[PDB]
Amino acid sequence: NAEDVVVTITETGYAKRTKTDLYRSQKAGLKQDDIVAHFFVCSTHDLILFFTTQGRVYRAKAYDLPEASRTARGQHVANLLAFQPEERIAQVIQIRGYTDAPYLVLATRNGLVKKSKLTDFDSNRSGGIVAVNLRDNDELVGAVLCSAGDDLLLVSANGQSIRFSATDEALRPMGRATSGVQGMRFNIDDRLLSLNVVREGTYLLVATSGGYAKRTAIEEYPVQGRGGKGVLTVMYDRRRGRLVGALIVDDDSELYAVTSGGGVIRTAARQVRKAGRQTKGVRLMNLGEGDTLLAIARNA
Ligand SMILES: [Ca+2]
Repeated sequence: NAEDVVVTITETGYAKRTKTDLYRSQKAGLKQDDIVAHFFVCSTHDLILFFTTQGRVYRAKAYDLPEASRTARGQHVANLLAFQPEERIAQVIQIRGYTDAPYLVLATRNGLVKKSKLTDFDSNRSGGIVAVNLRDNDELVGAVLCSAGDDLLLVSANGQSIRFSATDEALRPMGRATSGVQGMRFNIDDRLLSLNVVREGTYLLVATSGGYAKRTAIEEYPVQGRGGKGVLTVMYDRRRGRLVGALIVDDDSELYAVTSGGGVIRTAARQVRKAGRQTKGVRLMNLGEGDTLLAIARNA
């Protein structure tokens, strides 16, 4: 019954598993409908944690996802997990068990953060468990596994960034039902775009709605105290637009740039100009004149 599988969840919200041998076996212009938001290799009997925008976490075994192969869509996650109305996926984390890392750290749209012991989430309660108490106009945006020795990076849509060390002193572990503490401070005009764990030798790739992208080595993000305004990670220009993509990449990463007009461009991280934190980005190759960028996705 226990098999190795590839789990795929589309950006459109459909989930399936595929036996790894069949997946490999099943190896045209790219279509937005086929963009995969979450992809990993695991056991049928591993757990998948679905963190929602409303700050809940629903768990499922990988075998709870339907078998379908590479062409078929699978089941929509909101039906499979019985999400509340309007509830959407914010992040998905696959685990072998609740000791995979010491902590889960969550980050909210309005810049709040919280560390909780991962074992606090080991509950068979159905219908979703609260992972963070949100104010009425907040949403959960990020969730990562980490240890007290890690640094975290928060990036906002307007291009602020803050890096701080997730020590016990900086971020005391809190219960699931509690509210977050301030992670980055910004006004109503800004909102958090991404949360990531700092890893040596990687880059933060940012991209604006106007199609301008760059990647900056992670070592150029300065460590600061939690809760500040942070530092800029883009040279802002009215015409170039706000950020649409905040993500960590390495030299070998492959990405999909989702454009206006229903388009998708294959963009390797090696095509994206390595530059400084506040150096202007470079227009993505194969972006048509007048076309804009909606998102940056990963390619397996
Ligand atoms: Ca294309």
